[PDB]
Amino acid sequence: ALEEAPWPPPEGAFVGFVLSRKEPMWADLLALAAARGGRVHRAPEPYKALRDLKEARGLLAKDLSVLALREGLGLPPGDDPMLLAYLLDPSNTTPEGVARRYGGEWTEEAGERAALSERLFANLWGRLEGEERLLWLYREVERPLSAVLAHMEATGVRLDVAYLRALSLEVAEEIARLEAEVFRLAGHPFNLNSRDQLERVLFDELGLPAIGKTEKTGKRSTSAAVLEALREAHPIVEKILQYRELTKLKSTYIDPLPDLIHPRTGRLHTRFNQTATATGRLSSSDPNLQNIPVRTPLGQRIRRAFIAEEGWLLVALDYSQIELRVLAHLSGDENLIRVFQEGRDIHTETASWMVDPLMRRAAKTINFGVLYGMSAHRLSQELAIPYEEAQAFIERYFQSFPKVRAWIEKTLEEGRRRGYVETLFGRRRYVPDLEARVKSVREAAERMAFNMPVQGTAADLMKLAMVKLFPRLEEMGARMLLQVHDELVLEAPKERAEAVARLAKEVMEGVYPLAVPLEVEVGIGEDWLSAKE
DNA sequence: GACCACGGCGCC
DNA sequence: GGCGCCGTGGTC
Ligand SMILES: O=[N+]([O-])c1ccc2c(ccn2[C@H]2C[C@H](O)[C@@H](COP(=O)(O)OP(=O)(O)OP(=O)(O)O)O2)c1
Ligand SMILES: [Mg+2]
Ligand SMILES: [Mg+2]
Ligand SMILES: [Mg+2]
Ligand SMILES: [Mg+2]
Ligand code: NA
Repeated sequence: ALEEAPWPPPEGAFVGFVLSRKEPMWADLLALAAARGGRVHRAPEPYKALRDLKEARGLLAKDLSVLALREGLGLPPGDDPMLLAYLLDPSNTTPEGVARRYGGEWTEEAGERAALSERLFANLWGRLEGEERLLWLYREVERPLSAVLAHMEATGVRLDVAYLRALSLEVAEEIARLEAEVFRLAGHPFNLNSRDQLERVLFDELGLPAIGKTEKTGKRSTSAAVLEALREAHPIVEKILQYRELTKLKSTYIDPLPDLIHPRTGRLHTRFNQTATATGRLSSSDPNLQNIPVRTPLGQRIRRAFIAEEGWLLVALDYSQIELRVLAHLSGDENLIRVFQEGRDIHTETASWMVDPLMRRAAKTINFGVLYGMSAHRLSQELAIPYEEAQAFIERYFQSFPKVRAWIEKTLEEGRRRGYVETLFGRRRYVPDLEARVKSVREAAERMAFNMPVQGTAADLMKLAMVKLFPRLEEMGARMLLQVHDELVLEAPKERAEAVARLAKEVMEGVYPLAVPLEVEVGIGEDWLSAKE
C-alpha cells in the first residue's frame, strides 16, 4: 500500500478509518482510506467517500457499517481480520494485540489502518486455512453475524425517559431516608458510598465481627455476602443492604440511561462486541444492555422503561435451560437426555426443595453453580444448610448423571494434551494452566476449561439462530433489537407480533437438532418486563 | 480532564 | 463459569 492513489479504491479493497470516539453511533468519521494491490487511497471527504464503498472490509468492519447505517447507507460489514484471529485464539480481542501478533502496528491514521487490515488478513486467512471447522464458523456464523449485529446496533431500543426521570426522584427520596437512618445508627455521618469508611464503622466502631477479606489488598470485606451473614447482628446492616441496592440501580441505570438517548433516533444504542469473550459469547457495552435489572422489585421497575415503538410490541424469546441441554448432548448421559426428552424440569425441581419465578431463579445459582465446580462449603452457605453430609447434596448428582463426570474428565485430559478445549462446532479456547503445578491455579483452569464447551456451544447455537432468523424478520417487517446470551428481544408491528413470535420460536428451536430438543419460551408485551410474562 | 486498581455488583 | 459499569481513592 506504499503508493498513494486517488480515491476511490477498486472493489475488494480493505478499509481503514478513524473515529472521534469508540462508539460508532456517536462518532464523527475523521478519516477514511482503502488499500489494495500496493496502493492506498485516502478519501478527501470521508462522509461523502462512504457512499463509494460496496462493503466495509477490514479491521473493526462492523463499526464502520454501523456508522454508515446511521447515515442512512446500506453498507454491510465483510471480512474482518479480528474475527479470523478471534476464532484462531479468542484471547485475540484487540486490534492492538492482533497487529503485534500477526504482523503490523495499530496506528491512528486511516491509510496505515487500511494497509494493516490488508496485511493481517493475508496472514490470518492462510492460518485459518486447513482449519476447516474454524473456517465454517467464520463463513457460516461470525462473518454473517457481524452484519446482523450492525443492524441491531444502528436500530437501538426505545426507552421511557419521562418514566425513569420520575422514578429517579422517588428513589432519591428513599435513599435519603436510608442514609439518614444509617447515620443515626452510626452515631455520625460518613460517606456511605466509601467501602473503606463503611469498613471502619462496621468493624472498628460498631465492633461487628469481620467475616472475610478482600482479594488484592486484604481489607475486611463489606460485600453483600458478608452483610447478609451479619443481617441480625445490628439494625444498621439491613439498612446498608437496602442502600446498596437502591444506589447501585440509580447510579448504573436510572440516571445514566436517559442521557444516552440518541438525538436522531430517540433510542438507546448498545455495542455488541464480537471478539470480547474467552468462550464465544457476545458482550454488550456503552451502554451494557445485557445486564438490565430483573430480580428485585426496583429492578423490575427499571426493566419496564424498555418499551416498543408506538404501535409495535416487544417479543422476548429465551432458550430453556440451554446449558443443561447442551451438557446432555455433549456428555451423552442417558438419564439427563431422558429428563429432557420426557419433559421434566430441573430448575423448578431444585426450587421447591429449597415455586414462582423468584424462587426458581435462586435454583439457577444452585444447579448451575454446583455443576461448574462449586465447593460444598460454597453450596453449604449458599443454600443456608448444614455442610453435611459431604458435600452429599452435590454428591450422587454424578451418580444419577454418571456420564457427566466422565465427560468432564475426558474434556480435561484432552485439554491437557492439545492445550485447548472446543465447542460442538469446534470453537477453541486455549487453557495453558491445566498443567500448572500449583493446585489452586490448576483447578481454577480446569473449571474454565470444562465450562467453555458448554457455555460456548450455547453461544454458538444462539449466534447461528440469529443468523438464520434475521432475514426472516426483515421479510416480515420486524426488528431484532437485543441478545442477552440465551435470550433475544425483537420488535414487531402489533398485528404481526404473534406471527413473528411463532416463526422466531421455530427458528430458534430448530437451529441445530441435538440429542435433546431445544425449547424456547416466548412472551409478547409493550415493555421488556411484561414481554417476559 | 483522563486514566488507574479495587471492591463491589448488575445480568446470563 | 462468562461479562461490563459504578464510586472511591488515587496519579498525572
Ligand atoms: O455459576 N453460576 O453461578 C452461574 C453459571 C451460569 C449461569 C448462571 C445463571 C445463568 N447462567 C448461564 C446458563 C445459561 O446459559 C444462561 C442463563 O440462562 P437463563 O437465565 O435464561 O436460565 P436457563 O438455564 O436458560 O433456564 P430458563 O431460561 O428457563 O430460566 O447463563 C449462574
Ligand atoms: Mg433460559
Ligand atoms: Mg435467559
Ligand atoms: Mg475487576
Ligand atoms: Mg475523583
Ligand atoms: Na492468512
